Amino acid sequence: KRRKTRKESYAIYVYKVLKQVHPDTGISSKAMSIMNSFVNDVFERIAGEASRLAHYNKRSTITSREIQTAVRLLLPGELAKHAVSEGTKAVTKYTSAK
Amino acid sequence: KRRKTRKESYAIYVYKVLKQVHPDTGISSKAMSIMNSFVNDVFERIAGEASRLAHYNKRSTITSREIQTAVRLLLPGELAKHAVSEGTKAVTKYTSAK
Amino acid sequence: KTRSSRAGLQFPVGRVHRLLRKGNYAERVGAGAPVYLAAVLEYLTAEILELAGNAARDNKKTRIIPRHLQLAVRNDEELNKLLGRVTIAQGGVLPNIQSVLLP
Amino acid sequence: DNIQGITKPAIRRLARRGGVKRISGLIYEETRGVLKVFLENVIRDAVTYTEHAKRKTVTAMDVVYALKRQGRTLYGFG
Amino acid sequence: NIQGITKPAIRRLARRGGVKRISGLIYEETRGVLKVFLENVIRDAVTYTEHAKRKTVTAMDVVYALKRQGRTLYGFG
Amino acid sequence: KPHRYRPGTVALREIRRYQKSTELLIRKLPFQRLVREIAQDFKTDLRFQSSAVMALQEASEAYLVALFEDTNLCAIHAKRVTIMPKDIQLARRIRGER
Amino acid sequence: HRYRPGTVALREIRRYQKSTELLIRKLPFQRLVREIAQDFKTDLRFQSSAVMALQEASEAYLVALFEDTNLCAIHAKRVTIMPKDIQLARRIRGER
DNA sequence: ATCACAGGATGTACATATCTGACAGCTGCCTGGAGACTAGGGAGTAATCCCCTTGGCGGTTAAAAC
DNA sequence: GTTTTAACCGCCAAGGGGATTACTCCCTAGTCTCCAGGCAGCTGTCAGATATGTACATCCTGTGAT
Repeated sequence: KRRKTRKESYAIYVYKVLKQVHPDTGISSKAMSIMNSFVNDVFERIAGEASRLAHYNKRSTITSREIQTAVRLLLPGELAKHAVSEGTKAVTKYTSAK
Repeated sequence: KRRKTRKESYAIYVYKVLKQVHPDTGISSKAMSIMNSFVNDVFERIAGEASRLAHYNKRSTITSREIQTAVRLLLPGELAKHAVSEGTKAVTKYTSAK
Repeated sequence: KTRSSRAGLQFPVGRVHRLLRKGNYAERVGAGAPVYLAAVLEYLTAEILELAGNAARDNKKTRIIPRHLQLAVRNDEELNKLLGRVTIAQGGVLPNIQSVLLP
Repeated sequence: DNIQGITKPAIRRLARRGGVKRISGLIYEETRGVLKVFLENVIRDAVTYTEHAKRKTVTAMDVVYALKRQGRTLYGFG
Repeated sequence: NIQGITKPAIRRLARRGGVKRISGLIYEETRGVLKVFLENVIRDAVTYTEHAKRKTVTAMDVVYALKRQGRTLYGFG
Repeated sequence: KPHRYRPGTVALREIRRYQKSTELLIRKLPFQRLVREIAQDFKTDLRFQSSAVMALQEASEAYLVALFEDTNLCAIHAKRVTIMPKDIQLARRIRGER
Repeated sequence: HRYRPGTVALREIRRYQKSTELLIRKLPFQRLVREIAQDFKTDLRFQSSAVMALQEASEAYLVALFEDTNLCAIHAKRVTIMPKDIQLARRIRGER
């Protein structure tokens, strides 16, 4: 009768990224749930690190610099530098557009 | 003649508690710093556990029962039950007063 | 026009911004912070999905299953370090047999 | 007396997945005790989470939160 | 400067740990382990300092670096 | 003379089979009964979702497999190929659970 | 007069478990910290308290590692710690 | 007389055909994200101070090296 | 046990920069309106699970042998 209350997940974005990296490969429901949980966990980790960074520096705003430092502190080695490059590219493009 | 900035610490309250539990006993500066760091760490732990408890239940207010659940989750057994007893007694007395 | 399209990202910048605002992380959230976080999340997802797709193709499968994700995570050194204390359901373990136990 | 439900073949299979080639006969009781302790901790945290929510049903999310609190994050259950 | 952690210092550290007999190859392994641990902690501390736009590594930076690695240290703020 | 594999071929075959597979190795009903019996000591008349029991079983099996890998490493350290309770105790003591 | 091989080891164990002062010399450890930090950022300065905290953390970590290494050595029916004991301890801990 | 093959037995990887149910795509809609403004204070920047970090230097001896 | 050396301590000196204060501006919270991106719901169909028979892979013991 009544539709279930909507529950937001990262399924469609993960599917788009998968189609970008593997046009012919699909994904199962359990794997999609695992990917969604991974995204949530990484988001929580980075956001908590950025919040702690802002608190340590007596700042009231989380900006690109705080997230970038959180990424450098949380991701190991090549993952950190590649994520930094991708994020700086995205921020530069976003500020270049509007 | 530049007065140093105000740095808040739990030193006076720890000293009062020490005089309550041991009247003829002192505490060094390093031990006082260690106790202050312990108080800060436990405060952060309980506050974070209460915050995630509130977020999980989709609540916006940290109440006495959230702190109680955080204490029950974080403390090992008899410590947890005695801390809960002390907290409930303090809350009851505060509510009774005004 | 979505903020994700401006940054050339597939992850939702607006949803990340709302979660940052409503996640009790700071009093204010910057404009570029959700963009940067969405880019990082998209990159990590792309890395894991690429490795999992490689594993699936190596196992003659076209759909990624939890076993492929577990293999991808534990075969990549940095990804294994990032998810060291993470358990993937139905992922199993790697085929590791100690050399002393072999015949 | 449900700890005996974790039979010797189950512990042997778990050891084989862990790479164990030869198992002593006293391993099973120790494994059962360790499993009981671990389940006691996780279930205690899960029941605490459920009681805080004023619920009578232990949910998968409660178990996930309990595992995360103990540094044993689990993926695939929300 | 890793050689500055002399053999008697490692022996003293082992004695505090209850070690009675020490092999001759323990010292290089201990130096390597200490170097790795210090590299990680110092890298995190320098990252914290750089985020603060400071040029002096403070005790709070080291404390935060240790706390991030699950090694909370009391007595320094 | 009936065919008999030597004592250790079948063990290695089992190792390979159970490392290639991903299904749960403990029977579902006994584990559910054990979970309910343990939960009886914390709160009476508790109900359990199926996903909760599945997650508990997954976590328990992962923990037991990791503990058994550590136990095998400890037994190999002692120049043995047989795991013993002392190996498990050493592994749990080094991990920091005892 | 000569003590038997192990009396002085036990005496030192008791002495250093009674004591609480740092066991590594301050200047070599500070030089090692500066050398390690040089690879991360140049012209870095260090507070004295930062180096003291680093020394305390490093010594505590090494003492715990040596305790685990001693336990590993005892497990192998030995009284001498070996590099394989340290490697086993770090592998069980989840560091290598 | 102790050591390579011979061959038998067992298991497992490998085509091949059915079938099914779970995954991928389409649809309706509604709620959350985007556009367009204003207010205000959080933060960027400049000036200053002093303190606390760094550098040096000689003597002692405890500790390191052998 | 003997020989060497640099850690430590006390002292002095210079200045780099951490911390503070003032100012100001522009970036984000807040609000209103609007619309379309994403979510629940169906639904079809093909990827994989399930037999099923078969071709090796491998193990193990007898046995011939240099």
